[PDB]
Amino acid sequence: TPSALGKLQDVVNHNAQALNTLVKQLSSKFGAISSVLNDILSRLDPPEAE
Amino acid sequence: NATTFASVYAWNRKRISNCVADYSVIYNFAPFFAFKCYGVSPTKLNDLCF
Ligand SMILES: *[C@@H]1O[C@H](CO)[C@@H](O)[C@H](O)[C@H]1NC(C)=O
Repeated sequence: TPSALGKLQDVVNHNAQALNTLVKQLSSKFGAISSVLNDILSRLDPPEAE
Repeated sequence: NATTFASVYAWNRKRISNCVADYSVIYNFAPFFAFKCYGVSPTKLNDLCF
């Protein structure tokens, strides 16, 4: 059968899919000049980078 | 040091590439009037790239 174990497949997929979205949003720059903390620290001063 | 600057409605736009951006050669012309940077810091322009 192609998908008789779909329940276990749905379980192992929902965990990885939600976890990959968390890594995806790590590269998302929330209204900032850069998403990498090393890029903002290398471009702005502490009073402006905050 | 072009000795000739264009008007405000026909402003020039020089493109710079393939060279080391040594900004230390700027602070030997004369005491400036304004250096209000935006998006970056006037101090950390050395180690950055463009
Ligand atoms: C600008 O150019 C002139 C020659 O055209 C030179 O005498 C002068 O030193 C230059 N200015 C600077 C800041 O080097």
